Amino acid sequence: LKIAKSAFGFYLARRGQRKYPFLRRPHIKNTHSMNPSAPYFWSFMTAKSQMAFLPEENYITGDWTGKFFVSKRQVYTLQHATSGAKVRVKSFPSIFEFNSPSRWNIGKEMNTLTKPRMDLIDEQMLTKKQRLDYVRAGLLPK
Amino acid sequence: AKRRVIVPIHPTPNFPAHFIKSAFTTDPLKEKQKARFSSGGEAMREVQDIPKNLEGERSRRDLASRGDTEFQALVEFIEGASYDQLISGRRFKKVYDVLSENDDMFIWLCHTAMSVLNPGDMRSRLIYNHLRILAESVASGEMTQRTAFRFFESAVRSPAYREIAKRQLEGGAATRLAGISAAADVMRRMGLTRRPMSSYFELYQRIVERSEAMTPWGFPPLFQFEERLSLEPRLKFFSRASGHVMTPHTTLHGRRIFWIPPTWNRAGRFLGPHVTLYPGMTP
Amino acid sequence: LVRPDVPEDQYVDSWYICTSMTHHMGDYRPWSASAPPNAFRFRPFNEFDAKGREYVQY
Amino acid sequence: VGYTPVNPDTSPMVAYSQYHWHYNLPQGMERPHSVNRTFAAPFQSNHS
Amino acid sequence: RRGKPRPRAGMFPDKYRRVPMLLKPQQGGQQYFNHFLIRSTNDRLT
Amino acid sequence: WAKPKKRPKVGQGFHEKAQKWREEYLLDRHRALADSLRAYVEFSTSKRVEPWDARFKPFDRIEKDGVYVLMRYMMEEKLQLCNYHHRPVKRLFCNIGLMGPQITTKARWKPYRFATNPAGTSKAERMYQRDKTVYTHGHND
Amino acid sequence: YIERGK
Amino acid sequence: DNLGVRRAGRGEIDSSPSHSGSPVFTQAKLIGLSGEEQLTMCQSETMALRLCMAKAGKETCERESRALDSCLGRVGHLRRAMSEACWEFNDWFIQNVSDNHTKPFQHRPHDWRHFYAQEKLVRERQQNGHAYGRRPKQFSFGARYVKTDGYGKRPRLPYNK
RNA sequence: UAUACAAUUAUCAUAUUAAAUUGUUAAGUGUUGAUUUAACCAAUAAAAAUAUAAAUAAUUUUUAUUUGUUUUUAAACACCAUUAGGUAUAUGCAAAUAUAAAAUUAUAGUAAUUAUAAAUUAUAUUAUAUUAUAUUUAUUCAUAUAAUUAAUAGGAUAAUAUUUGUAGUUUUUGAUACCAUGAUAAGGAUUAUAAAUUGAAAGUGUUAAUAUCAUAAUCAAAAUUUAUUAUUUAUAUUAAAUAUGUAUGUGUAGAUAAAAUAAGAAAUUAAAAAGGUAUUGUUGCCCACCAAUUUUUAUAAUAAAAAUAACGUGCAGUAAUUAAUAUAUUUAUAAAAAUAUAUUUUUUUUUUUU
Ligand SMILES: [Mg+2]
Ligand SMILES: [Mg+2]
Ligand SMILES: [Mg+2]
Ligand SMILES: [Mg+2]
Ligand SMILES: [Mg+2]
Ligand SMILES: [Mg+2]
Ligand SMILES: [Mg+2]
Ligand SMILES: [Mg+2]
Ligand SMILES: [Mg+2]
Ligand SMILES: [Mg+2]
Ligand SMILES: [Mg+2]
Ligand SMILES: [Mg+2]
Repeated sequence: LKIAKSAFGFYLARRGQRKYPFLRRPHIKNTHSMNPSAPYFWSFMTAKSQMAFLPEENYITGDWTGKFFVSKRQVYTLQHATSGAKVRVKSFPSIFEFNSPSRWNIGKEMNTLTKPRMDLIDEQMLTKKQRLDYVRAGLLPK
Repeated sequence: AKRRVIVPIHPTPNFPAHFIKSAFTTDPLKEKQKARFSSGGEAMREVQDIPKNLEGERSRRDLASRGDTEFQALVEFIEGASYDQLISGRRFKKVYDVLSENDDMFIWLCHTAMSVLNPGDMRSRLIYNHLRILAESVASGEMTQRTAFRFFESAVRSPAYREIAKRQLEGGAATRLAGISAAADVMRRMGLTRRPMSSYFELYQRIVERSEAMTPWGFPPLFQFEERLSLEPRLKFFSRASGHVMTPHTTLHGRRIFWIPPTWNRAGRFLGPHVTLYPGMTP
Repeated sequence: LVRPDVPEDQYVDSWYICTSMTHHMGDYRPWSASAPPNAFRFRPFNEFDAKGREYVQY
Repeated sequence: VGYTPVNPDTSPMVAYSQYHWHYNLPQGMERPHSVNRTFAAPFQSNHS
Repeated sequence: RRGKPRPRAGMFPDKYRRVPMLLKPQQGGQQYFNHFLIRSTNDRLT
Repeated sequence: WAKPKKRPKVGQGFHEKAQKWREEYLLDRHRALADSLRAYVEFSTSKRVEPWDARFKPFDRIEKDGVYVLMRYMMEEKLQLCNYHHRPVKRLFCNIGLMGPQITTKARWKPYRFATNPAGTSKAERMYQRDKTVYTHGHND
Repeated sequence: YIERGK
Repeated sequence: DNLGVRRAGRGEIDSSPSHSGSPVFTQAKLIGLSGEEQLTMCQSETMALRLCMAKAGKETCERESRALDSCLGRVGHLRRAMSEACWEFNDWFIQNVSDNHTKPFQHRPHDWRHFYAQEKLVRERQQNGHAYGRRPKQFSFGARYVKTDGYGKRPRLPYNK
């Protein structure tokens, strides 16, 4: 890769813009996971049946010391709002916290409550060249 | 300069000395140049043209047991029509060379016949013997053609030659029959050809072809015979020899006789010469 | 012809070399040895071509 | 050529070389081997 | 092709190179040959 | 294949900015969601333009004859209950059976986005005058 | 041409 | 195979025959195929036909165009003949004339220096064997009539100065 | 330190038997104005044609005579300077390649040589037949993450093993996040039709002798800046792994892509002559001024000459970016440049009365 954002920058090649078979791209990057729909609200990026049980990740499975963030496929439950306990999720740069609890979240997965690609951009994680290219696309002011 | 270094390979039970100096080079400005060729037992004998010097009982056994090579060549070329062989351009080339082998002597004799005004009476045993001896000396390589020719024209004939020539010739050009009859006679009496007729035929034929040429019986003295610089084999005088956007890249793809067949290291997509991609239906 | 004209069962498409070779080194049997004696257009049987044989049989 | 050596069974460039049997030769067994018959080992297990 | 001019039409191998010569053009109408032969012969006598 | 340049460090106080921005993006999304649900339901509940294309048959026919007779006397109540939404309208026509095989085959219907216009729509421009602040997938007025 | 030596 | 025959094939690099050392590159220009001075087969025809076209449009004469296309039909074979004969000339010229680029050029004045020398020598012995390569001073456009009595009005021999 | 040119043909400065010298011809006004030049500027434009014979050959002209410098512009061209002007071609002075010589340089003590020519160096409009580029369709192109690579060990139907439960820390250092040679890609431009392929060697991350900073590797659910990518465009539109909310705008700039192959397209081609101060050869060599120093002397703005490897100008030369070479005269940061003559150690272009 051109820039190494992780270790894998060293190991992987891009291969230009290369086509992969349908719904298998090596890296699952869900840009769409928060993509508003009123009519599809309960069917989009959620369980295919409402009679399914909540995933593994809503439960404490073993003897734990504690966790840092809960997984993002965990589904937001009335207790998430009510209990007033830390609810963290791993997003980038670091972690997203649900601080301001609402019932409107309930019954959806935190995938869906966390905007993956923010309209906010750090100018300090960008090279002067990259900043130029972000000004061309009409994102950054200059 | 980050100059690349190559460590010498020493001879090994599978990697003998000559294999090493020929297939491996320690100087890497000489890599990726091109292929070199060498010859082995028979192809070496062809290229080097080593005349066999005569020897003991085996060599005369094989001078007497030889038979007609003019014919054997012909047979071997023909034999390519056999079910288990192909017809070769090489086999043909060998036949051709044996048939057309008679230009060195036949050419010379053509010159003595047609290139000389007034070579005396060529039936007389004197001049006849001159010609005979010189011929046998052009064959068996004992003399240069040029030297034997200048020998022939400077040979001793008869006192006051020109002034006896004024009693026969006007412009000093004699008749050419005696010359050709003698020149055929000599090749017959000497053992020059295996089959008797060939001598006369060739000596005749080569003259008939030159008859049509502009200033036919004159020759530039430098090109007339062996000299440092020569004419191309087509122009020698009495000689016997007188898609499309991709086919750089298709260079292997027809029906190609090979020498070395290509190999998968050197050829990425080629399938081989025998292959038919677009076959028709045949009963 | 690139290679001798012989029933192709005698040839093998070489590995690693673009060329065919003979699966019996250099021996060659002519077409005549595939068919019965004096077989019309060397043929298992003279009456019909392959397809003719099939549908006659059917 | 490499730090990983060729494995002589799967490589045709070993198998079909001049030091082994080419695929166009006649493929029969070379010599028979009687090992177990000539000198036989008595059974002793590692486990009792 | 690529940033370079197209080859002239004659620089490609023949478009119909794989079609036999008896197909281009087809000589059909053989049925009539004999007919017209007789006809012409007849006319001569007339 | 060049060695990948190292990525610059993240930013100072950008963790706070990202937290806040996502936080109130979500808070905003609650009202965007509330509002688009309101819109979706308001659309389902309100009337639409007639789904059938009158340029073809059996629909071109004068409103006093044929299919329109069949509609005024037998189907009217139902057609109004479903508010001329194009899906239930087409289904009702299949179930009235007095047209029968024609509904899909001979009859033509307006395209999706036109059929979705509010009843009363006069100019075509209306398709583009609906609210873009709301996430209904064109199911909003 | 003048600068060619570099 | 091309060593010792220094001329290479034909239509090929170093195939050109030489005449007193300078190569023969004009062959087609000789037989008048493809030259500016090139021989023209039919003129009277083409002129006749052109006249016909220019005169009037009421009558159209294809008779002229028939005489002309006849003429052309012959011209083709004529030209192939001339070309063939010319290639035979190239062959003959190579055999019996050309030196194969082995003799010194005769075609530029310095090659003839010795000749000019012979002339300079003469003008020197006329001058009492003195001024070699010397020539009279060029005077003026009208030196004779612009000069007064007592000065040389015409250019003298160099020794005479 | 002494120790044997040539004398048949040798290019820079010591000439020598030679007939010349003298000729008064030509050309010039009608009228309203873009000539010459690659480009500038001054500003009437037309013109100067004739002489052979004869002169005897050699022996004391060498302080004698002689080798393109020239009055008159009130006459031009031309050249030089730039609108002002200069100059505009053998009456003074002036020996000088046409070879009499002994290795290069150098005023005749300097450095150790120099000079030289044919090997090699891709484009200068030479010819029918073996048969066609001027058609069609395209162009909004984005996607990577949460560190420990080092060894063997067999079980039922077996003539007997607790070997059920096999237990000896600790001296080495590279493929790593890091310098650490090799090897396969892509890229149509003239071996054609018959029984036949429209994909190439000149090398595109992962591979074998240079080590001497660091555990960075996917087992899910994740963060767009990257030249190198054919997406669904208006009757009906989210059900199983979770699967994309955005750009309706007169098929509309510039610029671009693809194809003669079971498809269907039909008429505007190339060959043959050429130079090297370099020597795997133009990314080659070289030239002067401009500093230090070394050394000889016949000390001219600032002595001359020879060694020489800095710095700074340039680009003089190798037919070399207005061809070079020699003489002459002028000019000047420096190679050098302008003009007047000769000349090829410069490459050639060729009417036997039209
Ligand atoms: Mg040449
Ligand atoms: Mg002298
Ligand atoms: Mg490589
Ligand atoms: Mg690991
Ligand atoms: Mg000194
Ligand atoms: Mg000095
Ligand atoms: Mg220069
Ligand atoms: Mg110059
Ligand atoms: Mg120059
Ligand atoms: Mg000069
Ligand atoms: Mg200067
Ligand atoms: Mg000068």
